[PDB]
Amino acid sequence: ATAATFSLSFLNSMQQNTGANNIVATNQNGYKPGDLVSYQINNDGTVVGN
Amino acid sequence: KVAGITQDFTDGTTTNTGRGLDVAISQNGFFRLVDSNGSVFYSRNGQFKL
Amino acid sequence: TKDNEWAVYTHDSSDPAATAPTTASTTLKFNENGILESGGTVNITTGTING
Amino acid sequence: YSNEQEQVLGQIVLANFANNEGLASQGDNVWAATQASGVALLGTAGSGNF
Repeated sequence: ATAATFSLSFLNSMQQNTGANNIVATNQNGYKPGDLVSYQINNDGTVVGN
Repeated sequence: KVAGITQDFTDGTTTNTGRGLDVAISQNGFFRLVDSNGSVFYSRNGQFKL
Repeated sequence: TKDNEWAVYTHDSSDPAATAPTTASTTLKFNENGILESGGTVNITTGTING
Repeated sequence: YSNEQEQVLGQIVLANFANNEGLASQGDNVWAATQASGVALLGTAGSGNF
């Protein structure tokens, strides 16, 4: 496989004696492939397929 | 009109049974399962198998 | 066999006079973005039965 | 194990949503997260608000 290079950012962190250490939130924009199983219509008018 | 069916999400009686693979939750939280298709569901009923 | 190459073999299951597979039918080769690239079409003959 | 060893095999993940009463009952003792409930917000049983 072609190796993935990516930009990793620790933005909006703080060091203020919050007891022990903890991880609040991680986010990234990759996904393995899949198939369609269901679709629905929300209240604002968007058709959403899961 | 009918707006919606609402649910009373307060936790109930904790009853002892003495098995090995039985878990309960004392406050907010749900167990998280995946199905055969990859659909992700959430639950409160703790009674497992092998 | 190795990464991004597969080999497909053929057999005729509805008749007993079939030749034993000693040679693979064909190789399939992929990309490194998971796309088929080369060797996808092949001309195959079956067996015969009842004339 | 039978050589006085202990092995962890995984940790049961709890998850809770910022908005209940938006979950959809989807069959047996099982819910499902959609819009008007949010993202999963999953963690472990000790810390947080679990």
